[PDB]
Amino acid sequence: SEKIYKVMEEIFVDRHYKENIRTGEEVKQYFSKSKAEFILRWSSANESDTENKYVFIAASFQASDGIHSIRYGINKNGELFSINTASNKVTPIDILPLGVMATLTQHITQNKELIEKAL
Amino acid sequence: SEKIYKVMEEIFVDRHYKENIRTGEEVKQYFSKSKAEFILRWSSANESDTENKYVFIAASFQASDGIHSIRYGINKNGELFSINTASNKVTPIDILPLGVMATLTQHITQNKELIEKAL
Amino acid sequence: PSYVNVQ
Repeated sequence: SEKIYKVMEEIFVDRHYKENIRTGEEVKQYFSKSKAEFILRWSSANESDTENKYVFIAASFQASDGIHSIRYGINKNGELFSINTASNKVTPIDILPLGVMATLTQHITQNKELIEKAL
Repeated sequence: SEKIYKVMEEIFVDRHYKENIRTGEEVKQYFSKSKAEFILRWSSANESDTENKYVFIAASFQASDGIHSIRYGINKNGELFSINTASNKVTPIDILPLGVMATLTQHITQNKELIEKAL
Repeated sequence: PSYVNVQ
């Protein structure tokens, strides 16, 4: 019943998580100077819609055509999901052996790879 | 029960929170090599707690006396409490203007100073 | 913000 807090702990202590980056403007400003492969941040969906079934975390990264983001959700029992932001349908993500950040890193960087190869 | 998730983000991202420090031996090992004023850690009361009410976060610090700890709890409303670990009685802690970590910093360091004077 | 959406 408390596994959500352990998943949040794993995300929020990681250096990729940027607690002071909230708006789209701040994301653009961040990647103006940063060479980081991706960031994690507090998603807009937390204050936006739904009625408290997930805690929402967004990833952001930059390719040659601009900034791309991915929305993730954690449910009350600690399960991870990728979230389609246009339909809000969820898709479960199984945690890789080395843990949650190891999982998100693979989901984000492989997705960035698909984007870059299509450009 | 929405606000607790944010409060937990403020705590987990803080430089004082040590996700890899769980045992008293690891607390002692940290203060043997570091000179920080306190750490925050995942409280031992989370594992065996039956009650559902709080997420428990412990603060530890080193006096000339030795290492002392304080147990804190955060309810679903994101409200902060200090917890007497012998009786389990809670004491509410209001949030200072600069936020949760600024409040914990004051409560922890003032308690440490209170202890050191009594020596 | 442009999000990566699958389904």
